[PDB]
Amino acid sequence: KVYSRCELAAAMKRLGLDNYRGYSLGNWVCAANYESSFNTQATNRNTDGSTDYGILQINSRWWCDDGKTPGSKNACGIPCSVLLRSDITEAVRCAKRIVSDGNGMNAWVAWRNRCRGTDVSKWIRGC
Amino acid sequence: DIVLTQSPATLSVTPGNSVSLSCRASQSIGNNLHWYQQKSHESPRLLIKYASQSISGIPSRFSGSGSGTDFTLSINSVETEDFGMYFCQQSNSWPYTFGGGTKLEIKRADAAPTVSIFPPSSEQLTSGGASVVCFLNNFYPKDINVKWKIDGSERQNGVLNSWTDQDSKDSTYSMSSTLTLTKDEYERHNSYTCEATHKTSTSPIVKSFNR
Amino acid sequence: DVQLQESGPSLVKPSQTLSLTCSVTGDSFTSDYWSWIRKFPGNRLEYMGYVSYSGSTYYNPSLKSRISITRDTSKNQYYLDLNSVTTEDTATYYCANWDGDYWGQGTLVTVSAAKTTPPSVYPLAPNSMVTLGCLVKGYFPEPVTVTWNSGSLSSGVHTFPAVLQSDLYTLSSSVTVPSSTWPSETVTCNVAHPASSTKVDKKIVP
Ligand SMILES: [Cl-]
Ligand SMILES: [Cl-]
Ligand code: NA
Repeated sequence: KVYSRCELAAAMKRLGLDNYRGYSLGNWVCAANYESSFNTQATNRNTDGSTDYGILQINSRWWCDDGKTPGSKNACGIPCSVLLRSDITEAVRCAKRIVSDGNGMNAWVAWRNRCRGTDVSKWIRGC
Repeated sequence: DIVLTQSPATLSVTPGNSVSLSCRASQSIGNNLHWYQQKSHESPRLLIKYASQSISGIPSRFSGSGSGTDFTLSINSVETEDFGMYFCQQSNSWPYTFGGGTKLEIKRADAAPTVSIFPPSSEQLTSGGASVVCFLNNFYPKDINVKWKIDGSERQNGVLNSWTDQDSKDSTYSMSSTLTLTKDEYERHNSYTCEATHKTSTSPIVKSFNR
Repeated sequence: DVQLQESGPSLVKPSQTLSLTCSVTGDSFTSDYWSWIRKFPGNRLEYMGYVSYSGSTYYNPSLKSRISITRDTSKNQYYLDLNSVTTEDTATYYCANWDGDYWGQGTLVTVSAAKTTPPSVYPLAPNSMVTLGCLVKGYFPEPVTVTWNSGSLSSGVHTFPAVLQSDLYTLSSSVTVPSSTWPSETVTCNVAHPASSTKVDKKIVP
């Protein structure tokens, strides 16, 4: 599934991401735009053998079990396949664990390079 | 710091019936609200996470709903094992915070306390002390008064009281009262009386002894 | 499975540091975040803080720079150091993982200047059932444990919560047995105080 901007915003607010640990809702919408263009079925194979899954491109080296990533960890206790669902519930929940580390949204390179320091309110204009 | 208000502070329930518990948040916490059960002499146990998401191993009869500021934990067909404290907890904002908690007690039919009075041991008197002990065991509903008398005259000072929690088997409460005095002072009087007053009779249950 | 156990002292003097340890089984240690929570009297829960494998911690502001949470990843253990304690830090202390799935047993830490005094144990003697008891007087700190006939009388026992009066604790326990069974068979309570390494049995007799 490919969410529209306001569709994704609504879903994220319902699943508790507006002002989760100081990150206003637009930080998350912006993150999803540049990570995956709002596409829950996005995947990208990294050179080490891991894969980024889902709308927030969560990585199999640490966070989920895809069965084919060497020396990996599954911190979110979920199979990576569940991060390809249209329903974002399990991605949000794993994203919350990630962001609750000291590193914050630095976990997502695309947020750091293109969202951090900008006006993120724009990403929820008119929804 | 987000404040979580749990209403009401206390419920008493007959088994088989249902309850709803409320948790209110002083700001919007989305769905970032979790529910815990804590029985006596135990660790909290997670029942529901993210307002409505179920936990493996937790009976289906526990459910959760709500968002923003108002949240609800439902227990359908309450069982006697369900007695103890229920706490909500938010993970929206640091520091994480807990509600003040709701006590669930089991409701049963009334019972008068079985009362027992005891004089001081020979070994305590030899050491200079003299304690008189009263048990009021296996009563309900918890509310109880105890007066001590030395030859008829009521006493306020020197008393020491202590109450059990609800019993898991029979749902009754029990109290202990201890009147401590000196061996010189104990031996100046003849009669010692443990009077107990409870909801079951307007006449108090009296137990006495002499030296 | 994942299992946690708290360790470290149960009595700490004011102004010293309270140092606890949580030991974790399994392989989850380096993949999870790890927490400390405490319960005060009056069912008041306080989330003290947590640590990630990243090395980053979050601490409750209410603890005012007194708290340190640290990891030893080579030993699957983590630590709580709380400086300059007062009577107000008396509480039951739990370790737990961040999502709340797994918890230790809790350990009651008392913060007090009072000395470790052992218990004086006294017997309580006088339609089918009769009540007896033991008075456990004059001890510090908590806890004491009471059993009857070394555990062989499990039912019909009320062991009441201790009370503190002028820096010493006092507790009583009742037991109810059949009137043909006493005095005929022996009834004997067993009181242990692990802080003073004291163990006393008092047999009840007319
Ligand atoms: Cl785990
Ligand atoms: Cl979680
Ligand atoms: Na993995």
